[PDB]
Amino acid sequence: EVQLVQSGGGLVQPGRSLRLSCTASGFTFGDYAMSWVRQAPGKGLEWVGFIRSKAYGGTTEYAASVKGRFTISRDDSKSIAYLQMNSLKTEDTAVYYCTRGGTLFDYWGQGTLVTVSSASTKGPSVFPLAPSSAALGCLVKDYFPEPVTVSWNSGALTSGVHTFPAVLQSSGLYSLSSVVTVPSTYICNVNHKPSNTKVDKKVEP
Amino acid sequence: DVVMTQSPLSLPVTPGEPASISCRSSQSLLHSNGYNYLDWYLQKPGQSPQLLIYLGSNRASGVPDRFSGSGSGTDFTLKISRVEAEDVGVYYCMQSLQTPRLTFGPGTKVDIKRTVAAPSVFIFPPSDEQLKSGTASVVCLLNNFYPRGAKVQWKVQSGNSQESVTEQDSKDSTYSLSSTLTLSKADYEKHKACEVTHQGLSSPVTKSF
Amino acid sequence: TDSEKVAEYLRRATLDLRAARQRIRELESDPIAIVSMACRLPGGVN
Amino acid sequence: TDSEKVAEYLRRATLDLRAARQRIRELESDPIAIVSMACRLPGGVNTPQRLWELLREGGETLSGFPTDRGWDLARLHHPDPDNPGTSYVDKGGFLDDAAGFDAEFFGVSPREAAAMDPQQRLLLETSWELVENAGIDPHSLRGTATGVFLGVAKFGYGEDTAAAEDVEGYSVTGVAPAVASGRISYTMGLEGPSISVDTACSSSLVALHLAVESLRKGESSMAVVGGAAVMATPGVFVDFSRQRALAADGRSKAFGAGADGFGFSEGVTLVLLERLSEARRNGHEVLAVVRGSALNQDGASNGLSAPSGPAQRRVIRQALESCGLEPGDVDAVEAHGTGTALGDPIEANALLDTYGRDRDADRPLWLGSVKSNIGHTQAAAGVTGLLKVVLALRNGELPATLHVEEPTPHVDWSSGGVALLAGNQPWRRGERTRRARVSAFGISGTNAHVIVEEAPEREHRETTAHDGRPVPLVVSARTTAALRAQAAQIAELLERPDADLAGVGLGLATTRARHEHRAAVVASTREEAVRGLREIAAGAATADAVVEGVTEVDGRNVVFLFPGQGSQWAGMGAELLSSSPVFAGKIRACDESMAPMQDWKVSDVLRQAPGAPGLDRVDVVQPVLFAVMVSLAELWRSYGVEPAAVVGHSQGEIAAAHVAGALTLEDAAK
Amino acid sequence: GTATGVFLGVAKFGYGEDTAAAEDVEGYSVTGVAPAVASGRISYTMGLEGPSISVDTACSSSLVALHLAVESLRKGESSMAVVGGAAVMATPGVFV
Repeated sequence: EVQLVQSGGGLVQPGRSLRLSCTASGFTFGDYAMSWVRQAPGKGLEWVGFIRSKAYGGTTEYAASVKGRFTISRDDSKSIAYLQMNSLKTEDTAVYYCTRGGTLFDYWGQGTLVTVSSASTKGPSVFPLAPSSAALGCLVKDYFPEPVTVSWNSGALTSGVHTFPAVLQSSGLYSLSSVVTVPSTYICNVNHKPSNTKVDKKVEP
Repeated sequence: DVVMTQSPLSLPVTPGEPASISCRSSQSLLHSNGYNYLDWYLQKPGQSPQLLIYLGSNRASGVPDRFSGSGSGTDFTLKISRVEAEDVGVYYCMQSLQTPRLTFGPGTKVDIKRTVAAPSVFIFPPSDEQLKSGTASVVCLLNNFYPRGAKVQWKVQSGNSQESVTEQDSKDSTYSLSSTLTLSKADYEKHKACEVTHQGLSSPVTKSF
Repeated sequence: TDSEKVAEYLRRATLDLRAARQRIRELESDPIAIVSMACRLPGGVN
Repeated sequence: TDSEKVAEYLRRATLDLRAARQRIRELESDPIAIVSMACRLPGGVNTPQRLWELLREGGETLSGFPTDRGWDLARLHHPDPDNPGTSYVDKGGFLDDAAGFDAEFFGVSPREAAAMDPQQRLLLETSWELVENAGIDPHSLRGTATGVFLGVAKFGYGEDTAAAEDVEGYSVTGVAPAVASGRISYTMGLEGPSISVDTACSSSLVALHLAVESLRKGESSMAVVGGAAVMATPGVFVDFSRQRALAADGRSKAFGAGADGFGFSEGVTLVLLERLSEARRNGHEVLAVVRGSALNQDGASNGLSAPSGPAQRRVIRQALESCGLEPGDVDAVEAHGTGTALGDPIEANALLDTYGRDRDADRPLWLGSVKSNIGHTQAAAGVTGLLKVVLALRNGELPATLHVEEPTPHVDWSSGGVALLAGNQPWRRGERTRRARVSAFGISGTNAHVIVEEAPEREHRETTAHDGRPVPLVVSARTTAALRAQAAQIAELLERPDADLAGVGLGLATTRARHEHRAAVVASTREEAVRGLREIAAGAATADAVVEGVTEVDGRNVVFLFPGQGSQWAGMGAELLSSSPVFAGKIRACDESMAPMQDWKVSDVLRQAPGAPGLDRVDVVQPVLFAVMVSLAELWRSYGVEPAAVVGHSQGEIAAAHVAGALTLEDAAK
Repeated sequence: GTATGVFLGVAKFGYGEDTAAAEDVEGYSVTGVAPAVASGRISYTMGLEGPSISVDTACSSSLVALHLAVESLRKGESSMAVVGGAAVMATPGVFV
């Protein structure tokens, strides 16, 4: 159907500003109200605010936790919706969707994932995992930012591998594990691209 | 003020059955001009949500025919005719009697139903070179289990157990569990035990190092 | 504002109603284009 | 607020989006009800009930070659499949009466009737019986948009001899295959499209699909769908004797270990189709409902006349998807098993790859074929399967299949998803709808599959309702011999202790046409009607209740004559005030209007109760006669006798002015 | 393999039916003169996968086939339609 195009994600420092941008193609932007929904891991959808279309005023409404911290603007001549954020906090690393309509959330955009971070970039530290219980793997710890790629036998062994999402701990750095299963030489190759490092660590079977 | 609405949290249904979801509100939820003040929603895992039902009576354009909706008063039903492969995701029930609302709804998670499965447990202690580095880390991996419900506890702890649960599959719904327990050298020297309780098992299995 | 709620539902009825009526027109009154023609006729006309 | 210009438009947008998706469903997926069916089949079978009886016996319709068709049976048969011009088969199913026709009934001269392909005449007779079987007066279809879709091909009639001198050209429209439906539409008066298709023995289902398309679009009201195949030359037998495609014994062994050829037969079959909503709006009878249909082509194969598997699977899936169903809402499937050593395994394997695939285990799917009972019809096979399905649904049983004592070893039968019918299986109605399907795979390539279902829940237990009041039975026919034939038929119908007299009278009065020669019997009891019909069929009319005659003009101009005074008698209509309400009501209204001006009641004088004057004084005789005549005129008009003029002799002009409306009852009493 | 329909108007005029049939065991003298093979043969030699119908309407067959093709295309069971007719004499009988 109609297309909502969204942009404005990236890396942020806790306590500064950032503005999104959402354009609309296929329908008249000057007749619909616009709502904003944030999505962060460990929680569901959350309405954060909405703005009214013209011929009905220009009143804007926000949530309790963001009233006085965020603002929403629009331009119907060039037909964009803007979300401007001041004094961002580290718990708002999220993907933002723009929804057509104030109450009937009829349409949802593709969204952009924007994150506020206090830690700098860092190379990973891959440690072997010796079985002391068949399965064997390696742990990628204390790296920044996403993503990282893990391979076994330079892309030869692809069966039985169980990579895991990098859950953010309480510190601010990422850590995941990659474990394969083999009944009973064995190395895992971890590539961190934005820091340009490639480690090949052998794991004891 | 805002009428409370709810729904069952999870309901794995095998394809080929007339599945159903309910939305039991606290107070009457109806529309004078329309029929009912209710709107059903859907979101597949990994993309933008979508609208399914509005007034709880209409069927949205672009969504398949097997979807429908009925009910009144405080009880509503989202009567699905058949279940297919791409039906997995999360369902939401929203009310529009007064705005802005605050009972957004946790949502019902729908996936593929399979028989009970038991996890294989593997406890991996830190490596010797990792011990030389100066930071310890054990992992308690659970493999090939279904459904969810296995919560791990360290009895050797609290507030530092990050779980990396495998994503919702679409072939046989076979999850794998992993935990990240970080330790220091002075912290490892004194902790030198992951316990699992699952309905696939019968007793809480404890693995030590 | 009871205009806003009852108007936004009438713009999601103007959409679906157009889609349904337009599908009806496709069902019953779709024009059929002619692509090519061939003939063998008397008098050497082929 | 709502402004009732934005919230009042909402109520008329959300109630149009609903007459649109629903209108869409009406456009594409409207089920088509079946109203009635007729058939001429070999072996003396000329009624669907005899067909069902023959099917439950597991009988045979295999006979010898006809002798009265002019064939040369001593220079034709040869036990060797060589020496062309000869045939090595001596069996085959044939009609018992293929050269019979009622020329004078349809208005056809003897020479034109002698110049017809017998297929057209049999189609005419079968169409007339089909129309009369639905409880529909055949003269009420004149001018209505009813389609005629047929499957018929030429077999060779009178084309070997020199054409006779008919200047009017009776030898082209008789043997042409495009007149088989136009002649029906001309002699019956239908006003709808008429098409005679060719699909190489899948013509009947193609015509059915076209009829479903036409009915769903909305350009037709009813459809007469069928096929015909009546041989006139033995050529087919000779030709297929050269290819060694015919069975040695002439029996079609469907899905049996030993099938070595097919066997042909003759037959004409027709069905009547109508939309279900219009079928139950008008109050017709519903036998089954066609849900969906699918057509395709065999395509590029290893031969022009060779079957293929993926085409059959694809057409099966198209037939399943076009109506919104899935493989598994099935009780039995009608297959096209002709006894083909090569096509039977292919069709069976196609059936186990969709229907017996991963199927429920507490029954297999029943597989049967009708060609093992009557043989190959080669033009009306699909509609014959449709009749078999309709009979099984109506009578609640699945007939068995012959020559399946053990199955052929080329079909993988161990899956358990498809099992052959080796006996009569109960098919009573229960929690689940009972559906089944017919499959016709033509030789030119076009393959078809149709899905039949049961008729919705309905009540028909109201036929048995009789009163002690007199019943008129009226019969009519084009000839006197037909008049006694129909009279004998009705007399032998009224013999059994469960034949309702009122129902028979209503059916004769409403569901039958009116012809030139007419007769009528008014009977109060049952043996009286029996005796009246006895006399009518006996060729005489001597009793009191029998009145018969002949008419040549189909409608009259009624003139009411009111005589003067001098035709009275004590006790006029003494019971009519008790048996007929219109007479009493008119008398009674006249009585109130006459009450202020006399002290006596008209009904009191009519009924001879004590305390009323006699009928010897003129001042009481005249008003009584006035009331009796006006009540009788109103009673006459209550039965559909609309007058055009009124005449009065001496004092009946007052009543004539009353009936004509030139006066009222008021000044009339005055 | 594509779903293309073949709708035709054709009738028999008499070919080789006055002489005695030759000995072709494979049966080449039935599918050649039959009016139901005029479209099946096209669908077989060209590979089309759609419905093939050869109607009879007594010189209005071409427009009837065109109407059926329009119906089929609008419903959606076919992609393309080859609609036409043929009339080639072999005996002077019509003139006589």
